Amino acid sequence: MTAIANRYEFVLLFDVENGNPNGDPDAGNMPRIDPETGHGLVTDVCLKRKIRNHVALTKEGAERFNIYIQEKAILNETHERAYTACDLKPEPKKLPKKVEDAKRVTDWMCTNFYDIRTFGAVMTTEVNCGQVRGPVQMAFARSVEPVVPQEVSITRMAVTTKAEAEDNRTMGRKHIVPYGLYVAHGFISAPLAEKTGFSDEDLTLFWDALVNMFEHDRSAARGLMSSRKLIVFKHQNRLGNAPAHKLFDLVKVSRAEGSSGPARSFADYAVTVGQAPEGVEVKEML
Amino acid sequence: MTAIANRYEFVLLFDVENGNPNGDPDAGNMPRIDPETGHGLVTDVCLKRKIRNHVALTKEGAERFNIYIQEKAILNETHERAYTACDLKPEPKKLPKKVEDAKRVTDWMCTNFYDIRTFGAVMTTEVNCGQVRGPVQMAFARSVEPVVPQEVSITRMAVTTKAEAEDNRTMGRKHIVPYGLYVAHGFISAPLAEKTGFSDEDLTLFWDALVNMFEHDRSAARGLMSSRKLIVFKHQNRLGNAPAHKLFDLVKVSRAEGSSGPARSFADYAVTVGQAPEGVEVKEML
Amino acid sequence: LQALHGYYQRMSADPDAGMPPYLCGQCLITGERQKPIAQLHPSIKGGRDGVRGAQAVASIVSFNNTAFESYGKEQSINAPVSQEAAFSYVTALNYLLNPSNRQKVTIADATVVFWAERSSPAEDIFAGMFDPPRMHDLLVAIRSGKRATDIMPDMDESVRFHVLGLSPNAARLSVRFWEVDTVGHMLDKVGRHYRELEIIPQFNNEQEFPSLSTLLRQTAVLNKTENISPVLAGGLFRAMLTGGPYPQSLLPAVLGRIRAEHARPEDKSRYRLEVVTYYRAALIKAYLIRNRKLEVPVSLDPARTDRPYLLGRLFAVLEKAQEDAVPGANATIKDRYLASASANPGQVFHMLLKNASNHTAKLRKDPERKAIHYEIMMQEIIDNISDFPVTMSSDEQGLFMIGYYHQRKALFTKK
Amino acid sequence: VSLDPARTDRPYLLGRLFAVLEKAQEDAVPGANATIKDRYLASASANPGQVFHMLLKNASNHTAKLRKDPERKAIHYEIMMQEIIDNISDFPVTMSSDEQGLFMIGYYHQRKALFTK
Repeated sequence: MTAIANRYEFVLLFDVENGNPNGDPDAGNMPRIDPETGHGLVTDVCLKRKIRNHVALTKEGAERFNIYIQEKAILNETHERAYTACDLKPEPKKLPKKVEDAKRVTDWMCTNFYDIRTFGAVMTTEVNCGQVRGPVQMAFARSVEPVVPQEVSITRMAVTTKAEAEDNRTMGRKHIVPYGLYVAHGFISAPLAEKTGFSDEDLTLFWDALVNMFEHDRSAARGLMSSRKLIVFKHQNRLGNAPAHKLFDLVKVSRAEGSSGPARSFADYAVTVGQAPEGVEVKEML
Repeated sequence: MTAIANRYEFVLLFDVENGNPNGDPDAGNMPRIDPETGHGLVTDVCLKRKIRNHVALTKEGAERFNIYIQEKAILNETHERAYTACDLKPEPKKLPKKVEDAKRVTDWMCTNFYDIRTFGAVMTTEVNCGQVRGPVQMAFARSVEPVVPQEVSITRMAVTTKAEAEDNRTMGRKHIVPYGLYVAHGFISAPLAEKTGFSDEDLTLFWDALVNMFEHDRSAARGLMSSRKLIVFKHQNRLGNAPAHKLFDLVKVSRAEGSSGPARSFADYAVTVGQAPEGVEVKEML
Repeated sequence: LQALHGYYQRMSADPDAGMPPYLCGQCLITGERQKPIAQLHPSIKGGRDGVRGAQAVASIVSFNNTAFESYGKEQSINAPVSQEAAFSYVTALNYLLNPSNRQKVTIADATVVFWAERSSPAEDIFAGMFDPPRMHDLLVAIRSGKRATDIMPDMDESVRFHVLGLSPNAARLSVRFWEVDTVGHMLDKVGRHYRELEIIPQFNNEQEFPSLSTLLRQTAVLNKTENISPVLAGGLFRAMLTGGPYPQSLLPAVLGRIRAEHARPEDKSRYRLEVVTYYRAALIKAYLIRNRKLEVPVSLDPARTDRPYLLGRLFAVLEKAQEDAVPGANATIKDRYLASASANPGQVFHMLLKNASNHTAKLRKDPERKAIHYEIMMQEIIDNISDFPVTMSSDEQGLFMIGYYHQRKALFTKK
Repeated sequence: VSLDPARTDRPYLLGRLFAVLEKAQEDAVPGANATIKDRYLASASANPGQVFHMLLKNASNHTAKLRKDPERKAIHYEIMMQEIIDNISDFPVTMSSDEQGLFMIGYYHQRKALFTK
């Protein structure tokens, strides 16, 4: 199915208020930080999770838009399903010794599962269908300024267990960030897309998912989060016309005039974008 | 394919950000480091593989532009093909002798395969095809400053194998480098090229490969990598006019005086190039 | 080589191990004059039965190529010996190599053989006692220090004893070491060797008198019988029975192994294999004795008070925390940081500590709150220290592993 | 105790300060979940200049809490706080991996000293 025919780069901006963006599973549950500088961090996996969630919510099982039932499933079953769906006998550790059917036990997947088509997966597992690299990649998110995590205390009415020692019966903790602004980078590759069929409609759906990611994510601990900006660079041929690092440098963020010590709103910042070389097309209004 | 008629040397610089440049097979999968000093390390092998990949990508298997050290290949079949294309059949595994037409099977392999033509290959395996050296060499890459690798703990909401023994999440981990800057050296020799036909077109291709190799390399674990500088020294005759170490001393890297704390961007450093002796001429690609 | 000829003469008069079959110059081996000179010698048994790894047919003396010939003389004429001498010489050797008779052993690259100048029980004793599988009462006697006659007065300590080690290459044969000492002296030195090696066992099933072949294997890339450096096999064997220094190359070899190691779930051992094994600790201790003239204890010494030894202890404890925190652990700091920390402490220990906090913290929230016992110990250790050193020399890098092994055992003794 | 009360090395001083703070807090609020260490060890090391000024707020509150009671140790702590801080000209922005290690040392020596009767 017709793949894209250009390379893409993009930049995303978002912020938080009185929330925990992503809990560190080793450091109690505190927000992730740079040990050297205090800058905050967000794992890409988180973002991908969010995107998958949004796609599942919005499409609701439409054909070729399955999500690999990523929640609490036994993954190896789908591989043998690909084998059996391809009419191939499931092979635990190895792919079929037949190139076409070997790749089919994956092409069945690609046809069915959107997230496989987009990010790829490891499939050399105890039921072997191979490997995929994924046409879309993202890096870590980094805050523009240091952050200072805070902790608060909680009472409780009641007791869960047989606490017969026998008011305010229990303590509890919360971890929050007063404010912070984040940045991210991403890439898209056409040669890999040709290998899976990632097409234009999928790209449009991806843009929409990026714009509307946070709206359906409200939770107790989450606080308030939203996206602010999105800039897309589109080269004019299958292989780009400029280095990536040069493009990302065209975007710059700095304090507004009214610095006033601690930052507490988006208003505190100024954002500007330069002008791109001839071979690159810049669209930012997204 | 005429051989080149001058000696060359060059230096390369490149970055990394929130990535693992090369995993160590023994140290779990931490980045490679010098245990005594904390400096980082990169194997030339990696670079070579990258180059091969790029070439493959760009050229798409045009005549004289195949690559030999190729994904899951059985190597002695290519030797037997070279023997057969030279109208001859091989000796047994002992092969203390040369092959029955050393010139033609070697030239057959030299002609068709680019990377052999460039690097050489050990090829006195059980199907003999002779042995090659290769005119192009490069050494290890070492970080200018000590690095502080760190580990990241992450989850998965699904399990692979039906033996759940409990339906539950799964833990994992990652390894990253906050930031680092690397340096590398290389050489090219005319007399060797004379023996292989390494031609100027190859050299231009080579330069291009060096400039852009990273751009097609994005993956989950890689993060963001890019090349920053490239200086090339050209001698005025078939044999050099100055010792190598003298030339490498003309390039100096130091931190910008204004920066403080751990480095986080290429702007933290300053790079300077001196004046070469009369017998050499300096040019900058990027 | 007089030895072989005399050996054959000794017993050729006896009804076994000797058979009667068989220009002019000076016979070298006997020194006699005007006797016929052999042009070529009878062959030597190769293969598994003979010298392991050799060609079917092997020889000691050969002059096939021109580069090997001198003063314009050809073939075996380069080394004159009488026909009978060559026959007896070869015969004796051949006899010895026979596995049927208890006088042969194999060590890594090389096959070793031995005999006594006169008939004596020594031959019997040595075969097993140099590389263990009366048995060990005479071993504790020589390790203690008392003389052999004490346990077995019959032993004429004045009897001569021979040892020879060979290794092959193609059809040609080589010599690695040779020794001629007397009984008395010989096992005295073996006793000394055992003293130095002494370490508390980590598990009840372990060897007490470790076999030399056991120890060498431990240095191998993958614990394989091959991959053993032929030079260390020769060096350690000569250092054992001569009583001289161990080869300088030994220590960095060991440390390399410890750096390169990682756990092997693939081997499906119940325990995740220790990096500092029982054996490896022993080798390190011995080296510091002869070579470095240090003092090191058999067991944990709580009063040692040395920065290298202290830091080894510290690393042990803080590891224990991890283990408790995460039962059935994925990987441990042992698998990654142990090389860095022992070479370059001031660059790594800072962060190590920080991590430890979280482990402690989690152990403190749950029941079984003796994070507390570990927390005290840390404090105690720390007090003795002033500053973290930036780098440590190799001699400093043995002591760290000894402090670690002793302290880790100390904790196993609890659980 | 191995504590050297005249070192005057900034990270060492900082570590001692930390330890004293912890002890104060501990005394203030018996039966607490955890320690100051547990919550803020990381941050402190990471960014000394941003956290110490917040810690000193709570310190005061604790001291206030304490002093009103017959257990007027807490005056004794405050004097130490005076002495320690006295020697410091400004807070660092960042610390090397090396002085991080030093930082730790100071902490420990002081900790043991406080626990002495």
